[PDB]
Amino acid sequence: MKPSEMRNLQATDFAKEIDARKKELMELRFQAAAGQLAQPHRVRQLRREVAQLNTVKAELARKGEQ
RNA sequence: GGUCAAGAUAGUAAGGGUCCACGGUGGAUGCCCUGGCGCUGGAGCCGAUGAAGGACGCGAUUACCUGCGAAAAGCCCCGA
Ligand SMILES: [Mg+2]
Ligand SMILES: [Mg+2]
Ligand SMILES: [Mg+2]
Ligand SMILES: [Mg+2]
Repeated sequence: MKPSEMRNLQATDFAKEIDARKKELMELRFQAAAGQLAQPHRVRQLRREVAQLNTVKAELARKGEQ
């Protein structure tokens, strides 16, 4: 989830959540390219999550150096 | 009436012409606005914190355009 769930965790946990998300996105690319990709949306959704992650760990890393 | 004779005149149009009817072509005309034009008034700088302008990308499907920039038709908080 966008706000809550992210900030509560460590910047070393972010790297992990990122990585796993990357991997799922690639799985979905293989599937899609082979067909069918029953749930397209998930792709975009995962994308968003990645963004959120990198936003948070950015924000936080600069708020802990405020 | 019939034969002959002398004389005169008609219709048929292969194609054309004038007019009428009915179409085709074509895009004038009328109506319209999603686009412009001028005037007045406002507002007036951007850039090494990387500009103006681009290239290549980002889409479930994406060639063009728009928006964006590997956090890629978008991510965070605030306000409506
Ligand atoms: Mg004829
Ligand atoms: Mg383009
Ligand atoms: Mg990056
Ligand atoms: Mg909001």
